[PDB]
Amino acid sequence: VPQHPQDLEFTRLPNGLVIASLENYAPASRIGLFIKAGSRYENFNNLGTSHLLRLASSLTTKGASSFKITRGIEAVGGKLSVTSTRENMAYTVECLRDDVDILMEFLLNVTTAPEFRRWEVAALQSQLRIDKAVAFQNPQAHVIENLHAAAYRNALANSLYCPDYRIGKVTPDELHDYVQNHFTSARMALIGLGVSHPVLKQVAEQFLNIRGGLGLSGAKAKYRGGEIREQNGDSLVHAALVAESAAIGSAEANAFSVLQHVLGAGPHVKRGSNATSSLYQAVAKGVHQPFDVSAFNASYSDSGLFGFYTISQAASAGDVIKAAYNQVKTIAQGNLSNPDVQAAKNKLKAGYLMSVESSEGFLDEVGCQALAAGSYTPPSTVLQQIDAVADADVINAAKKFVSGRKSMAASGNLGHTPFIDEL
Amino acid sequence: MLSVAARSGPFAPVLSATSRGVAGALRPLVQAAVPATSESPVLDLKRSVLCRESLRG
Amino acid sequence: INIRKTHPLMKIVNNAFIDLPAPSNISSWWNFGSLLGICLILQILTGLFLAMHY
Amino acid sequence: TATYAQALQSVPETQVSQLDNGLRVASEQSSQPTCTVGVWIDAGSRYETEKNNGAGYFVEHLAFKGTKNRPGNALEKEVESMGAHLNAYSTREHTAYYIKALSKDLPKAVELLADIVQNCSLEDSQIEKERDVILQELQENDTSMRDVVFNYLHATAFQGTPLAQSVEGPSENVRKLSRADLTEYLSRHYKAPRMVLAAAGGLEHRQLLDLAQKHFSGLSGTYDEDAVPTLTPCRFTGSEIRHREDGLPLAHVAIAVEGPGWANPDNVALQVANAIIGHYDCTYGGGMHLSSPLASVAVTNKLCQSFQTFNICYADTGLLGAHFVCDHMSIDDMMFVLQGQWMRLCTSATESEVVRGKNLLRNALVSHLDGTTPVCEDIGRSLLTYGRRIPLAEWESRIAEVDARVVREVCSKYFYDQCPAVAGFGPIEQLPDYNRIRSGMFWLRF
Amino acid sequence: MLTRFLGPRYRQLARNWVPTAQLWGAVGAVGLVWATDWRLILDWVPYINGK
Amino acid sequence: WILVADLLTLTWIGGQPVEHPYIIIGQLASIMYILLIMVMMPVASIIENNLLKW
Amino acid sequence: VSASSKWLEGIRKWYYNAAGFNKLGLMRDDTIHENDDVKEAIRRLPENLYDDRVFRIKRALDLSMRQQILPKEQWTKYEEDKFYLEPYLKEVIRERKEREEWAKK
Amino acid sequence: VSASSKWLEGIRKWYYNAAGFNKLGLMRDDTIHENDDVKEAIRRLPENLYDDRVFRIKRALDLSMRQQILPKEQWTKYEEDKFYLEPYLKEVIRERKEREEWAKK
Amino acid sequence: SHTDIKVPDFSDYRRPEVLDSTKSSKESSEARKGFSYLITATTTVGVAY
Ligand code: HEM
Repeated sequence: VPQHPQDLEFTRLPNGLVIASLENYAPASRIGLFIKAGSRYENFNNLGTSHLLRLASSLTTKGASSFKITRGIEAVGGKLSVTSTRENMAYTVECLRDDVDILMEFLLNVTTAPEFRRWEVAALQSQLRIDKAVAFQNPQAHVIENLHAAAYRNALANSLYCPDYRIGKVTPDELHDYVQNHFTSARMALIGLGVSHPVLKQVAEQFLNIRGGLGLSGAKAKYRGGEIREQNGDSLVHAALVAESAAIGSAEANAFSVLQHVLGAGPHVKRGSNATSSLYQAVAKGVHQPFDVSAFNASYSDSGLFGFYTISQAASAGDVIKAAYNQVKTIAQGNLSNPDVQAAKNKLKAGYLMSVESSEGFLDEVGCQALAAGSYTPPSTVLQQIDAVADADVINAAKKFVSGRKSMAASGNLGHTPFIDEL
Repeated sequence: MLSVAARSGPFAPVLSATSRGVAGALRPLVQAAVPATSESPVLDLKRSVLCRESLRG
Repeated sequence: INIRKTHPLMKIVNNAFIDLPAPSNISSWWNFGSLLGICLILQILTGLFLAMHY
Repeated sequence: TATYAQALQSVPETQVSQLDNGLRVASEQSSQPTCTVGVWIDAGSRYETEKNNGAGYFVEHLAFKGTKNRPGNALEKEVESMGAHLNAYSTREHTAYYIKALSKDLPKAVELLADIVQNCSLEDSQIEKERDVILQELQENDTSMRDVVFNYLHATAFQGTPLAQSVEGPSENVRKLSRADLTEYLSRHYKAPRMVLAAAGGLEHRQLLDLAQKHFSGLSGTYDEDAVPTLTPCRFTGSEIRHREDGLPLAHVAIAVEGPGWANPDNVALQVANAIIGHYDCTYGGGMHLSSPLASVAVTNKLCQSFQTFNICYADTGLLGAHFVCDHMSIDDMMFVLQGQWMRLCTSATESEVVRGKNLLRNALVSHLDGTTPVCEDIGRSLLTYGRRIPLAEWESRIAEVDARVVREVCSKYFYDQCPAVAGFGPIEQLPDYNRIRSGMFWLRF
Repeated sequence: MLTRFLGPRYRQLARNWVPTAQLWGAVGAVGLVWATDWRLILDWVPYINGK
Repeated sequence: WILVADLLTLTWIGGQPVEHPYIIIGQLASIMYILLIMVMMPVASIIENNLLKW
Repeated sequence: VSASSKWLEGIRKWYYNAAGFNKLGLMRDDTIHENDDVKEAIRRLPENLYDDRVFRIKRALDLSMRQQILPKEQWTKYEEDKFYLEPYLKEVIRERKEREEWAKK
Repeated sequence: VSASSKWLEGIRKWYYNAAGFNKLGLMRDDTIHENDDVKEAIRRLPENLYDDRVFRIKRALDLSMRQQILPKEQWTKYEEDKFYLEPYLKEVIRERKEREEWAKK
Repeated sequence: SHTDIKVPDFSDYRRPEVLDSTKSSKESSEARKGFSYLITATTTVGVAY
């Protein structure tokens, strides 16, 4: 038995830096840094410089040689990647606890020590084009990701890639500026897992001072709702039709998560009729062929939308998508069971469970705690807050979704598809 | 008390040099695997995927 | 890289004998050729040595 | 702290047990509030015999197909309404089936597991229809062509020879699918004594035995009769073929040299060796600084579009080696790389890398041990093959014992002067002859 | 610039090549023998004694 | 040009049959060849380098 | 290029009035014999610079063929010469000292 | 490839039982010595055809090396041979007759 | 749709040692390449003379 198992220490640096040492007695090493540098903080002054930087960790560093850095990184042979999110960019090192300091040093370097070398940068450029290649690549990178690119619409769609028209144009001015403009203690979140809150505090102190963030959530990112319309010639059509949800942290946010579960998503047990949803069960009763619809969460603190990602062959798109809306209408009827509600709470709440879970999808989930939670409203309290599940707002919500301007998204030719004005 | 993550099958890229890239982000879209003629490819001007390193005690 | 690929004089060489792609169907019609040169070489060779005394 | 080994001890201890069939039940009881409830469905990819072709893939398509104790949508009701998890991951001799659940739910799916264990039905409706969904869904469902790549490495570069035998079996068989394959050869195959009672999560092993008796009991009791031969060693194919494609736009190339399988004691360092090998990722950056010297020149020369050390498994043998991607060029120097690197390997050892890939297997070592399902299945094949579990300090022991003398030598022992797998995909002309490429299998570097 | 290949690394490299080095060396030497059959060494050769 | 001096120097040196002065003469000329090239020329090179300062 | 360096770098100034370089108005850095390090060194050179050294070089060839030289006035200003590469170059000296370094490692 | 043409094209049938081609199962058209006209002629060839002539050709090489031949049964069916190119080819004969024609013009 | 291929029988060409699916060339190879290597060296040592 550990001396009573260490409770992860949540804190904020007195400086206004997010100071998080989650004491983990676990054997391995998990090192997060959550950055407001995620796409939200991004700006139209630049393009893909986060796609870039996302590549550019390897770049020539101030006081650290990307080859020498590569020698230490390459040396321990551990896990260091900053993570690309709309909210954050996260410097991650999972490794043997020993090199942590070096890692930390590397970390300290990685974060704080860009040289942004012209020569180096220029070189780096092409690897991006490679990157965008990966980005758009395959029905995951294409029909999911490029049809994320063909799905994701707003400044969240400000890409994990860059713009084509922007191609090759990055500036080192835009580097030192960009971080100087973007990178900041405003973006500063440090999260230890496995280490000494004291030691993390040690390097943290002697190292990490910064500041300097900026303004706003979007145009209301211009709410076109409506189509991002894409002629594809996709063979089997890839169309995805966008309902909406609610903002991050919104009171109803959780409720939106319900509605998600209500229509549900991919099953925990494979190979099934998708028997579980009016979007699915009534895609089951409704639909006879390949189809998918699901709700996103594009969660600003400010706003949000949960669409339906959709999949089907062209012929039924009017048929299906209309039926989609139809089922949506049908759904918005407010007809629901109680076992719908509870067994939902089982399904989705379990969502929070595996969603919270284990050593990697700990570091990615309990590391979406060790980064992305911020406290435990425990599976006690957050699943109390989850137990705070309440159905009616899903009815009035059914209206609410029915009530807005939402988006449609097009991959294909609409010759069989609806255009949503003709809806 | 600060939250980023988990809704399964959307995209918020994760990439590195040591590693490779990916985005599994919040929201779905992964459900398509069902039909007959389940086919699937390789061999022409492409990328693929899937690596990792995992071992033991 | 591969010096076989790399070395310029070799670059000829591989291009000449070694790396040389050649019809697989190839037939015994061949042999004589190298023979002759071998012959020729020996020819010279001997003649030479022959010359040496003669 | 208590160092990686005394952390390895400090990493808590899993436990295992043997239920009375001789039935096998092992426990990792954890803080996992959910859990991976392995009912480890032990019917794998290679476990099957010649005319038995496809019956396990069909069985896979049959695995969730619905049953009596729980009907199909009912299986979806207890199960799906429960919002639970099921997979079938099929391997040479064994496989698994996950259940993700509230540890609270622990009994329920166990119950489900049992009928899974038993009540899976061949329904002349399903057997017509779900098996029109098998005849169809399967029938055309085949064609995955990375399984014509990676399983060209398996369905080709792994031969189909009785031991090399492929997985899916014939489309002629697809027509020829039988209840005799299911009515009979499900039973005529499926044999519980080998099935795995697999415990991952927060859990009570005492309760494990309990519910075992409660439901899981009464399984292997009916078992045996005839037909249980062993593996008669022989040679896998030993060849190459280009599916000859102008249509293959760019090589998806590859190669491999022994990958793990179940058995041999050597693969330990071979693991480490494969580490020294390593996988050169296209998406990977940093080639200028790349560790695998191969990888390096590959960057400098821009010498290929991918290579990934890929370990192909059979008890005591296999092939572990690079995937690859390339244009009209690379392959030649690639082997000059690869085999030469191997040659380089077979000679050139420096402890540095040895320690490096040691740390590789350490980190990675977590990454298997780390993770709930990875640990889960890890238990599954762990006893399946092993019957033991290399303890954290056992695997860290032979691991700890790692010896670079055995690198030079043992390298020579397994590696030297052989003919392991190489498979590109596409216009392979840079594939030299066995009289060249596999002349390249030999070293004039000395 | 011997320091270039002078390091415990390349040192170890030598430690590797050494036995082989003996081998190829022997190859050369014996070659000189049989090729030459030079009387100087030839004498010691028993039953390779040619008279 | 100095080395050259050593050279055609060596000529006229040979330009005499074996002679008292010559003995020493060429005797030094060799040193030159060894110096004026192997030493004095290389030594020179190093020197010029030092001067270079750039 | 001044008296110590008009004697010494006045092998490059007074005695490259004699050995030509600076009185030919050459670029000090440009005098480095081309090597690999030199090569990629230049590959990393600055652009406006690149043009500059270009015009310098070509011109040098020009009078060279002409076997003439610029006005002794036009002959280059002594001292007063940016060391063009030397920050960049010398940086690379550290580079190949670095590749050379971990190389040593 | 039948008796007149098993004597005559039975230099290609009975006497390419003797001269080998058709008893080797060759492709009549394929026998044309490669020429430029032949060249681009094939360049225009039909696809499924192209495969066919390919397998034919390779196989021919195969037994050739093997210095064997297929079963005399497997030896090609007489007559009963599409003239593969000859529409395409002969078309080209008109082509080079056309380039050749206005050429004459 | 793509997986259906198969391969032929080497027996007619097969040397004896490989006849069985029963046993490992773990024994055989060194003997086979041995015999050949022998022959080769015969050609090297003789040719040397
Ligand atoms: C440059 C290399 C060759 C040299 C140095 C060479 C020199 C000689 C000499 C000196 C003789 C007279 C001595 C004797 O008859 O044994 C001779 C004879 C001859 N060699 Fe060559 N020759 C050379 C290449 C050839 C070639 C290319 C041929 C044509 C195959 C050739 C065919 C002859 C013939 C026909 C004779 C006279 C017949 C005889 O051997 O009695 N030799 N050669």
